[PDB]
Amino acid sequence: PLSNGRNRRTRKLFKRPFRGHGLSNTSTILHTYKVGDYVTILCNSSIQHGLPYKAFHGKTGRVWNVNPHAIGVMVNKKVNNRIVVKRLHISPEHIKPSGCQKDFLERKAAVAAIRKQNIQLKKEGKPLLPLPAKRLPKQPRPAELIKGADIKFTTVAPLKFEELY
Amino acid sequence: GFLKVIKNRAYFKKYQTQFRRRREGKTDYYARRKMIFQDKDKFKTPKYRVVVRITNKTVIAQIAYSEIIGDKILCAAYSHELPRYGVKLGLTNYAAAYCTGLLLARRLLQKLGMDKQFVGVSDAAKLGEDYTPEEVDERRPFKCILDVGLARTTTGSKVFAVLKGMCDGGVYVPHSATRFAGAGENEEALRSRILGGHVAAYMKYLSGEDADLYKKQFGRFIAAGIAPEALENIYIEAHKKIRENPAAEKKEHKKYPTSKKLTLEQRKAAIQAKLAKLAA
Amino acid sequence: GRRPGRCYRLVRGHPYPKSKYCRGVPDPRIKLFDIGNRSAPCDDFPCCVHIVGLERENISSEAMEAARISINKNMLKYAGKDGFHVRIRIHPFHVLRINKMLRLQTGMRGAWGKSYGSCARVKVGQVLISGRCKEQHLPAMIKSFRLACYKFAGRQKLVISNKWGFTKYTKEEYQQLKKDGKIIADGCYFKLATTKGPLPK
Amino acid sequence: SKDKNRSSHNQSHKAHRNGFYKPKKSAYMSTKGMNVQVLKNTKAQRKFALAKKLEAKKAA
Amino acid sequence: CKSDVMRKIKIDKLVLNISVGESGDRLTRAAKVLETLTGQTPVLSEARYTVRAFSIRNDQIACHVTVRGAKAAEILEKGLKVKEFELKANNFSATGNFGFGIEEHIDLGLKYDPQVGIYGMDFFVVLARPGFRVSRRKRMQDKIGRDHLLTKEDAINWFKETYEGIVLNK
RNA sequence: AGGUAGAUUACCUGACGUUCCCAUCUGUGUGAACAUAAUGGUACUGAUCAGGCUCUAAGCAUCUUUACUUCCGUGUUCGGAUGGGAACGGGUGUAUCCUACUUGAUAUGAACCUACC
RNA sequence: GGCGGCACAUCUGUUACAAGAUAACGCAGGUGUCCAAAGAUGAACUCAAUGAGGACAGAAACCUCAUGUAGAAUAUAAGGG
RNA sequence: CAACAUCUUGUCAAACUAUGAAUAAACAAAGAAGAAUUCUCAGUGUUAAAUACACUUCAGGAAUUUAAAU
Repeated sequence: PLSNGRNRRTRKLFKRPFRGHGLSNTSTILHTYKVGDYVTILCNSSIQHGLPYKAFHGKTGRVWNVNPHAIGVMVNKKVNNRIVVKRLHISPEHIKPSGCQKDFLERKAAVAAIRKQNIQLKKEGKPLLPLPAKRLPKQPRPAELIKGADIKFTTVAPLKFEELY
Repeated sequence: GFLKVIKNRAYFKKYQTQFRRRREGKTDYYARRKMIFQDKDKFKTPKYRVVVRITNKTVIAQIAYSEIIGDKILCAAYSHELPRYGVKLGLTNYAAAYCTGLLLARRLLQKLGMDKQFVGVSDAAKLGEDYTPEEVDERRPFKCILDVGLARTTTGSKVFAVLKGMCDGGVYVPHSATRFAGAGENEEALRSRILGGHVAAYMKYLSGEDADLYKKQFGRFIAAGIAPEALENIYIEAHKKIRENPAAEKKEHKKYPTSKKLTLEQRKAAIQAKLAKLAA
Repeated sequence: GRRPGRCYRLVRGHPYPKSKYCRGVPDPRIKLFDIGNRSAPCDDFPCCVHIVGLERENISSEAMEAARISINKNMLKYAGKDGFHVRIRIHPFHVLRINKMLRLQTGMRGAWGKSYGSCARVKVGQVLISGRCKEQHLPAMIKSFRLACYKFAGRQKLVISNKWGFTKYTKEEYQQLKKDGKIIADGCYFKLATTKGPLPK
Repeated sequence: SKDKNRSSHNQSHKAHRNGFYKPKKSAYMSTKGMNVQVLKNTKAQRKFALAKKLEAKKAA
Repeated sequence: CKSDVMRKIKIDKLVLNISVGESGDRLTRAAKVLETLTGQTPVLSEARYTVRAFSIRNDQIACHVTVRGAKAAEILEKGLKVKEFELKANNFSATGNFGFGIEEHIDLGLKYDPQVGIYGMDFFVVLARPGFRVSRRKRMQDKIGRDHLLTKEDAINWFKETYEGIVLNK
């Protein structure tokens, strides 16, 4: 049975990282956030002014508005049987750039590089290169042949029990 | 015996080192992040600071804006290049601090090309009164914050002689005229100290008292043949000669390697050699 | 009035140590945990045996004390004061609660429990009591260990280790390493010859 | 007459019958409480584009 | 061209302290004796902890003052001629400082007045070397090197040279 | 090579000693005025007589620490599932996930803008 | 049921199950206040403790150097900073 | 002797913790309406000034390619 305080149950959630106390980086306040970006809410207990609610810690959101000192963030919250849209304004000390689309942004550049050469190849009449293949789950491995000259054999059998004392 | 040394591995396993530049005692990170914070709704628009640092021999002044990769220096003006403008000795005076700040203001506006419409004040009569660069036509002046570092801002400090020079140079540096050489007395006190009047009264005082004290304190002045009266006119020409050519100036360095590391072979060989000589 | 041993045998609940929150804990019955020649060097007693518990249960401090006395009297009888070194490897760090019922002015189930005693929550395979001796007193050592197990609950097992007297090295590993100088005696134990740190002169 | 106090039993099964209603796209497009200057810039352009469009509609 | 001139030991600070529990009248006189002895106004110290045994936290107790330069030297000379340049070997700190205390003060015994009273001061001498500022400056504060820092024997040799005063091992 | 500003915030710290200073930096000289405090010690201002003594920077050590790697060890623990065995207590097998402490080997910084050498 | 207590409005740690929610008359405690400064800001300084020294002075009075990651302080309960 | 240091040793914590899983939580894997590029390009504002940058149905307009992205 807990109390209904705003910051209840935060002995470990709001503790600073081991040997990570004191001031934060300078990149946190120098990073430029633009609308549509993906950010992560990470409450910094070192800064008690404007501390976001503990239910949003670790959530990934989207930047929807940039104010002079605060960055608008829009996350999703779960309610009785529905989902609502939460619009918060958080200073950059409590948010962090998200890497959720890091892998996707790599495929976008690989395709765009290929598409840039195709307009060159079609211009010069050469056949055009194909786009990279789509990601697939780890497929069944094909038939492979192992040479018989660089192979050693290790015999495997159940081990005789030995006392650990 | 009784030691109780608090330096054991238990102490170090939890020790948290401060930031490297604060560990050196060169940066105040509590005040740096106040001057460094650009408004978030101004995306990547630079915020400029006048980094004023005074060493034992030179008055450094730079214009820097910060980035995640590091700090970038837009322009910089030193006092060791004042001999090119007619000031040979006393490179850290209140007068030389003014010349360094004035030179940076004119040198920067030349780089951006806005030196024609921003000229500041030039006559020696108006050296003592405050001047804030203002809007010309409809173009705002160049705004730049003052960065002082770990220097106490007293009511006569040199770091405000640099700031006063830039404002007279046409660069807008927000300020209040209560920490200049005045803030007490009037424009004549600020103007006289800007022209080395405080300097150009000590030798006149010292000569009346003693000759060895006069020689010990102003030895290089005596050899260079700079009278206590020529100081006022020397700084007038330095300001005049600055406004007509602030555009900086143009071998291979001679390195001096120091120790170099030891490879794993040399490091291991010595231990075996040390072990061999102990195989007492 | 002491409750039957079956009341506090099963390991139940979170650990409840004596601390600044738990006050008024009766002192444990056992106070000595090393018996025999505890100062004998590492090379005097090569033989080693263990009492290994085969059950997950509470062992009260009364049983540890009743067993330490039993082995001490038996081993002094058979081997002598300097012929053995038996060490008890369980400590009563758990505090048991008792809710005592006394008329009709009794809240019946509306109350917590008061501190009752102490015990050690042991697990399966844990070594409870160990000891070391020489070869000439091993049969008398094993006999006195069997009698101790009658003072405990659950099922115990007597294991004869192939190692030295409380060292992790087997019987022949100790002989080889010690003759190489890697083993330095420290009155009752050993210390490995460090090959790190500043070089001596 | 004591009673049971509270249970979460059968609450997740109930919540997934007509499951979690996601918000529509128009919920993420609200602009109430945005930047004041950004709102001023957007309104200024919209009034400029609309007036030009209606002037052209008047000519034809 | 030897750098021995950069290791010359010199006096850098000399502190005189009078700690008397009572506050009032005597402390006002104990502050005036320091004004005459040194030449500068002292600073009154407060009780760090209250102890009923000593009848002592908001109240003034002691009055210390520090003198440097040439003035520190002559006051040290007056405080050492009373001891006749006789400092025990156990009077020297492990960090290169020494100190002592006296009961009577020479002061001005011509018009000595019982209203002023009799007070005992203690002399503490802090030696230094040219380069000790690196631990005191505001910017780029660092720690002095171990070989540059003074030691008990370093202070003893200085004392036996600049004042010729021998040191007793008793 | 050095100095100013930094970003990463111990591979950057801490102790024992060692190497130059040619520029620079520092330490170094003085107290007249601005300014400073009980103290020109700090801070402030004026300077250049001397010095690599400290700092700083570079390097050493079976150095503590710290950062990667293997090993610890598929061991602890764990999700799914018996009309599986046990009087209990607790502990299998199957289809899966898999730490930690420790020990050993390596490293002891990388990098950005401006000026000067 | 009564007598007792307030689990009736409310805060901290734990039970509590590494998202959110979260039981008992579960456990250890707390609130109905206090502050013209203990609010705002600027500047300077570094705390507890230990070692070594200094007249009375002792283990506890005050002074100085060295080490000192907060082991002090921050109105209050506890937990965070 | 004790005491205090220091190197080992045995056993611990719901209201201790460096480290830290398994299971989980919330994102992304192409909806101003299925992509991309090239040319052209305006209104406000940021800005020392902008041709930078921000928002404006990826303001708007037109061509070429294009249905691909576990």
